[PDB]
Amino acid sequence: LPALKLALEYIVPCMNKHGICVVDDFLGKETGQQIGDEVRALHDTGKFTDGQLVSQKSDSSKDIRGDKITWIEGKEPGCETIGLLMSSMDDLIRHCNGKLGSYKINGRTKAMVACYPGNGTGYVRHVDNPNGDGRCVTCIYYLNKDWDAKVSGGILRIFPEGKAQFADIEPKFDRLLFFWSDRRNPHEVQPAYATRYAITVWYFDADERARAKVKYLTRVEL
Ligand SMILES: O=C(O)CCC(=O)Nc1cc2ccccc2cn1
Ligand SMILES: [Fe+3]
Repeated sequence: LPALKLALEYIVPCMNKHGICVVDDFLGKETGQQIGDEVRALHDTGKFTDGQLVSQKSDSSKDIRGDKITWIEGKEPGCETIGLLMSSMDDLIRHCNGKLGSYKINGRTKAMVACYPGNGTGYVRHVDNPNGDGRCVTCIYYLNKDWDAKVSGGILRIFPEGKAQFADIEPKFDRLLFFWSDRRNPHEVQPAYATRYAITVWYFDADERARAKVKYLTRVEL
């Protein structure tokens, strides 16, 4: 399905209605499997961090470590399929120009590639952008083949503001997710008992980032 059709007929209405949007089969099996292979290569090559410290033990060898990350621009060697994923996400957002809320999306971050090792670690409830740092849309791509939450966990639970219910999102293979980055969508990752990969990109609203930049002022010589 073309990016423009997807954007206008589903992503825009759904984001403006619920603030959470799921697109399944975003790139197809070939592309998705190659993305998975590139991410697994990065993991094999040691490109990831050791993971977030969850419990500090006095024998530091017994310290548990959770989500590993690596930042990917999309032009590194052996990452060109990741780059095409991000150019596709960019195409989607570009076709949504001006139609998601009142935001004018003028930029994005690098890709944060996250790897939950499958050792029972999750991610605690949080808000992506709680202090108006300019990020308005969180966009995530899941690449875990035949993931069964019932067996392996790893569900992303979003707690939409003002709604009692949850929104449970399994990290399905070739799945794309959009949600507002601010207080409207607190979320957490339930414990993962298998290796769980995700690729996240945050998109910037021009005005919010422009006035956020001031706090970064601390610059031109005199
Ligand atoms: O993998 C998913 O389904 C998304 C889970 C998630 O929220 N990861 C995450 C990771 C973060 C790492 C640093 C700062 C903010 C962060 C916000 N969110
Ligand atoms: Fe998050």
